[PDB]
Amino acid sequence: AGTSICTSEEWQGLMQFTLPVRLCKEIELFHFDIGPFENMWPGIFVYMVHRSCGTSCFELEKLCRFIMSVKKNYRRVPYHNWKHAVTVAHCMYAILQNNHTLFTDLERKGLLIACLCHDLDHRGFSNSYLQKFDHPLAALYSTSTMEQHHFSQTVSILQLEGHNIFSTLSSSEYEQVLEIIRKAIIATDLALYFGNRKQLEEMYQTGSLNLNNQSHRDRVIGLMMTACDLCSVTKLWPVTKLTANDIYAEFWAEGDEMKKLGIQPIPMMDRDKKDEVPQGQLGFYNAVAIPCYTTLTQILPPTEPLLKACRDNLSQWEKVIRGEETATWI
Ligand SMILES: O=c1nc[nH]c2ccccc12
Ligand code: NI
Ligand code: NI
Repeated sequence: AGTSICTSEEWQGLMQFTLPVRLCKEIELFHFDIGPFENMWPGIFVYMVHRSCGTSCFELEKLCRFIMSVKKNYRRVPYHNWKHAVTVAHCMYAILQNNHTLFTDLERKGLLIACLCHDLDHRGFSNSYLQKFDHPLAALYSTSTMEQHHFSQTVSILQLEGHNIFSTLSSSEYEQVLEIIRKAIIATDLALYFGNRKQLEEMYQTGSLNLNNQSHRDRVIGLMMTACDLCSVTKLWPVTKLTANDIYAEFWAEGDEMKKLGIQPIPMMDRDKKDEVPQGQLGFYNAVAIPCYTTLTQILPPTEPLLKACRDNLSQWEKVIRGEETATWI
């Protein structure tokens, strides 16, 4: 109930944070894993905003309040949590740095913020669950249920006293950035990804794709959002595998709830069906991850390292299926 707000100690502490020098080099790379640096995550976000958008893009005090209140409105769920938000924001930073001038200043600031905010107040339940069991959110938001909630949460935090990082935009640019953010967060609905990628593939292959066309820009940004949301599949294998344990911890808890309501969950959400996980992962990479990064690489060639890493992880799941897996820690 209500929107959580950071403390004075929290945001003032962020303001004084300085990123260790060695990490400045590492943060630029697609495969960077934020995992080992938890105390530094808010600072890493400030650093990325400052590098992409400039140190004077946002008033520093409002930006630090905003970041620390965003962290406070992520729940302690296994996967859709603060760590995931910062991971997704980092992937976007890397895509933006490698493609910088294709995107306006307004788009870069909008997209980094959209990524940090894109799963705000996630409860560890899927759209499927909310709609199957008629949660009040599914009544309010008929499609893209949680994603409409995450956008609503973003706006609530911006409306907190001293948190509106966008207030200094002209009235026109302010409207435009909120629309960039809305569209980007909605695009993180994987249901919408399938159609979007298919459209982009056709536009690309026929040569009609045109980034001066707003609807085309919106779709390309959409695919960037999917690519950043899924980027656990682009890390080194041990990182990908550990993250998969977290994703499934969520899935299994939802499936347990469905059993209580008399419905057998899909095998993916069934903790009694863990043997099906490797084939499930193969299916996800073949149907979602590989096509995403394939199309993204066609449109934005500098993103190729994401595709290469995804392909490497696909091969790892294939090794699991063939029984070739080696020692793992969790
Ligand atoms: O939804 C997912 N299902 C399987 N693997 C994933 C990996 C990363 C993000 C989402 C997923
Ligand atoms: Ni989401
Ligand atoms: Ni997400």
